[PDB]
Amino acid sequence: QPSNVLSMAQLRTLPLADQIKILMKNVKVMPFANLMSLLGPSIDSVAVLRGIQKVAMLVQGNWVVKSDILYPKDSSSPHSGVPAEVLCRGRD
Amino acid sequence: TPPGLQTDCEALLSRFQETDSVRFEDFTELWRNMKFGTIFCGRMRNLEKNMFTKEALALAWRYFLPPYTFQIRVGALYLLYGLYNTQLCQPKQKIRVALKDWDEVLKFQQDLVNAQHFDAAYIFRKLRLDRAFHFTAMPKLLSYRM
Amino acid sequence: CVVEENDPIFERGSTTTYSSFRKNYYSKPWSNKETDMFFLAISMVGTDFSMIGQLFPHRARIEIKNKFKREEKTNGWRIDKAFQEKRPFDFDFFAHLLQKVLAEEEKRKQK
Amino acid sequence: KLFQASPSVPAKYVEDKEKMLSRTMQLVELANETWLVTGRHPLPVITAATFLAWQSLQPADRLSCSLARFCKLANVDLPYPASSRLQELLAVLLRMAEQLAWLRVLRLDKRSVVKHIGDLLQHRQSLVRSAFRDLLLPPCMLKSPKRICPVPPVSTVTGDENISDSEIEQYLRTPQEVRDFQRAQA
Amino acid sequence: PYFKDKVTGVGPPANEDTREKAAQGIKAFEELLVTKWKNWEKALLRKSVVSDRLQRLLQPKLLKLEYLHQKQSKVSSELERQALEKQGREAEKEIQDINQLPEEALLGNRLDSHDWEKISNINFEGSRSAEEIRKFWQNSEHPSINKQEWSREEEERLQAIAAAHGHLEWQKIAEELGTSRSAFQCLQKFQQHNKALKRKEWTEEEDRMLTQLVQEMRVGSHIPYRRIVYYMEGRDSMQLIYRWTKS
Amino acid sequence: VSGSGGCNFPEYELPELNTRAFHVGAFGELWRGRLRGAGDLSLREPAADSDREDAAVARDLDCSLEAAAELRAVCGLDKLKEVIPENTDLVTLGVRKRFLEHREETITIDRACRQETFVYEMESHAIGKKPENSADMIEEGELILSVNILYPVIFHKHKEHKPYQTMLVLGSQKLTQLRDSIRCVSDLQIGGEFSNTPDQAPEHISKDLYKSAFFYFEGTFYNDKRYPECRDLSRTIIEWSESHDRGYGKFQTARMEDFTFNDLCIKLGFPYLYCHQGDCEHVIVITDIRLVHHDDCLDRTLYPLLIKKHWLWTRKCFVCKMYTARWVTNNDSFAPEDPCFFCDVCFRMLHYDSEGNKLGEFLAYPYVDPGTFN
Repeated sequence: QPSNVLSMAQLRTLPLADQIKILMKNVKVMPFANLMSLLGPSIDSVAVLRGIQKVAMLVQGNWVVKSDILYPKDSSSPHSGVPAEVLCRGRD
Repeated sequence: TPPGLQTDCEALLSRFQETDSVRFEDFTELWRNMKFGTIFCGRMRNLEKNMFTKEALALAWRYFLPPYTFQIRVGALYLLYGLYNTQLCQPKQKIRVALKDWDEVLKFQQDLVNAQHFDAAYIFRKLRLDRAFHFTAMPKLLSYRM
Repeated sequence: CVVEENDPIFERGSTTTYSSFRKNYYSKPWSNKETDMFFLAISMVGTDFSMIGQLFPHRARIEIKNKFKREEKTNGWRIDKAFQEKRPFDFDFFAHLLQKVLAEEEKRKQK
Repeated sequence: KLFQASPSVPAKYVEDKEKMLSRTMQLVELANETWLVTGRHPLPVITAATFLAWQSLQPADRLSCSLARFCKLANVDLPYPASSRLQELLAVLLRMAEQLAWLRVLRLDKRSVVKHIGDLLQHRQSLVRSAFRDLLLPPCMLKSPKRICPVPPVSTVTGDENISDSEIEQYLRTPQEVRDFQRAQA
Repeated sequence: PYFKDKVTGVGPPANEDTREKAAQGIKAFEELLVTKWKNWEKALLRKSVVSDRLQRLLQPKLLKLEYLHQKQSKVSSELERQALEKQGREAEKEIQDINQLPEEALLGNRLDSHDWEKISNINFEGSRSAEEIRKFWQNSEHPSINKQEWSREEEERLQAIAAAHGHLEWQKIAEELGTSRSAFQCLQKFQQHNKALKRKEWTEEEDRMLTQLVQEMRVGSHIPYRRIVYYMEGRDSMQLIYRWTKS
Repeated sequence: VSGSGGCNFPEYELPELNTRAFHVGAFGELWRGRLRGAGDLSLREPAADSDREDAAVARDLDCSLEAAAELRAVCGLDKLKEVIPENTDLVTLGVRKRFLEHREETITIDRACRQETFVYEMESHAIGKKPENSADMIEEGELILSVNILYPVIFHKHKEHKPYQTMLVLGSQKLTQLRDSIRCVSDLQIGGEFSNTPDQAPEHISKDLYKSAFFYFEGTFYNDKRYPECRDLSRTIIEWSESHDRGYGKFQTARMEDFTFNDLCIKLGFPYLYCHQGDCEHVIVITDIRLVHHDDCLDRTLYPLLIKKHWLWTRKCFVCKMYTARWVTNNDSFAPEDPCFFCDVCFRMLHYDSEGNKLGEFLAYPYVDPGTFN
């Protein structure tokens, strides 16, 4: 012509922001060096930092995905059915 | 369009309609008796005078189109010539022209070459050498916000 | 083959449709002078609607019958006076009055 | 099709199904109890009721929408008397507003009562009761019918057996008229 | 004119950048716009508040009357029917007194609980925000506010009261003024009566800064004195004009 | 993708509204071809003079001085009419005297002509300026395009429409330069909540964060691919346009760093789109296409200097009404209104105590006033 439906090539073909968002939603734990190595050396470190600061937080030097990225506003707990806001508060 | 200047240009063209064909003697007689170079500076705001002369030249060149006899056409063209050569505004306002108007005046030059309306090619060549023509797509400015 | 002769219509919702019950009649009302000349034609002919419809080209015989029934139901004294009065059948002057009525309705449409 | 967001209809026109159906049911019950569906077609009243419900569920964005516009958006053949049914139902709602306290002080109208239609259906029982205290009939009958069914003058004058022959003669067609009719229908 | 060239407005899709702009909080100048209030808008606000209050007061009474009617229609006893009728007439008299109460107390105090979003989306069709309506009703649409202008006996008191308060609080200034007005109007009139703080007197550094401004952002002869004031707090338009125009 | 097949001449389509489709590069090429130019140098004149013009006419068609010697004497200034324009039968002089009287009535000296002086100075800024480097001299015949822009809603929808700035662009230069030269307020706008940390310097402004931007001319989508943080909203746009048979044909997509103004296919007087930051849309109206001249700016470095700039009123601080606002507060109890506005000093002295603690609950954001460029 799960959340891991997109492969590595389909991921790389997406913008840097979407790439970082998907990588965080998938792994939820990854160093900045590992993120840079996975994204590629041709991408700017400042760009990767600006992309990860919006979808992750710093915990003991490592980066952890935000809670709202994993639990959208319309989602709920798959085990108890509580709203996503409570899950986000608990994860925070 | 400039209302009073439109009427003035129409009156001058009506007088040229009764004058001789292309003879510069009658153009000099007109410049003597009525002085079609009536007003350029007077005493008014700088930009007001500038836009006054701008609209004058724009409307004159717009009126200078193909259909008229050898009197009206020549009258309009050399009214423009005089207005540009007696430029009392500090910037020399360029006469606004259309794209195909250049090919039109080229065909007019060809007609003059294969004709004997003397001094017409001369005045037009002097005007060209004076670097007066600035060409566009429309004889005025147009938008969509009106 | 139909060379783009007709246009598709986005009608007939598959959901449902309702009824109309009123299709064609859609009569046209009369006027004062027209009612006057109609009473004149009544006095001149009678109740036979065939001749009335033949002499009235622009109004339908069914409309004439409806008007006559309405007059019989509402204004009986007028029908009685019409049947009392009588006029011999005129053809040329009647056609002249028909042309006059045509001109009058043309002026009305102009207004 | 105001239940699922389709490409044509934006999301603003999309409304809830259950609530709108309940509102339409309340409105059509009010119409049936106020003598609006008796003698008239029911589907125009149903259309007017569902339209009023769709407007009351969000009066803000739908204050300018018209009946024809709603029919075009919903892809439904607009009934002819639906407009008259809507005008009568809105008059009934204005009467209910006048019965109520705060609405009669607000002095609403047939265009501003749509936002309070919902409140009118909260206690419509006593409202309709008082409205009937202070019958719904066609407009052609509520024009002050002073002389209802006027008694016609009984005329049983029969004479002996007939009247005369002058009427027979005036009914019979003259030879002149016969010849004229023959010439005309020749 | 129209500003919808590409997306006419029938199916404009909310894209990723658009939703990110909406979720971040970058509200440049669109929703922060303010439109002057109108007399019919004031009347509508008052009418809506009165109607909401009366409806919230009557709804419990209407439900109680409905319960009494249900008891009447379901209870076949005659001894309790007298008590039921007495209670119904009592509720009727209560409603009558509520309706007879003058239209002066049903407006509520300055700070009372209401449903601002409900009133807005019902009456104002969403044109006026709930917070704007709340503010307009709390400080500009109350019959207890003194519409009389300052009688030259409030500025001298407020210049000391607000000075003692350090401008740190809103309600205390008006409460200490005690003229039954709103702190907004009070501060507005006080700051319109007083003058600027008068930063300094003929500072060469500020003069050269203004010269750099007149050299970088000036066009022709007109000078944007408001642009000049923006980068220099503590000045006033007329004095700055008369001073900078010369020397 | 090749350009739309059409004649270079801009044939009209609507009366006094706009012309039909045409190319820009071929337009300029034919424009330069149909004449010789070599006149944009200002070398007319600062001795043998008759023989030079004699040789010139010898190459011309007349090769004689019979008519020239008389016409050059006739067309002089010593025989031309300072003096009061009166004592002659005229028409426009009546309107002139009426305007003079109306001026003497209320207009005082020579002033109150703000926009007039603005236009004067913005036109003089491009008169005979030479480039710093010799390699930056604009070649003769370069296409100059005038392009009005309508970004903002904050103006007079009543006054015939005069919303926003107008730019000049060079043909041979890239569209990315115009993109970066458009002075949008949304680029300076900054997002984020800073009520608890008011002294924190706002970092990563919208200009740096939302690098997504794309032009739209005659169904052609030019998306900027210069930075690795630019998304593609044209993807969703095409998805919407193709998900239903709405009558819109297939649209082409291209890069903004590979297509210049010459390669464009535009219609003078027709509105095109420039959409960035998701919803920040500018209506682009390319009005005039003209060649370079010695009186215009001959420096390629500063051509996009605007010929027109719209005045904008700054939002003043609601508290003092003496300084321009810099912060916008929502859900603030101490604020008089909901869409409120404060300046630095007023915000500090109102929303914070003597030590700087946040007095009361509210939501404060950096209010970038629209009047920041001028």
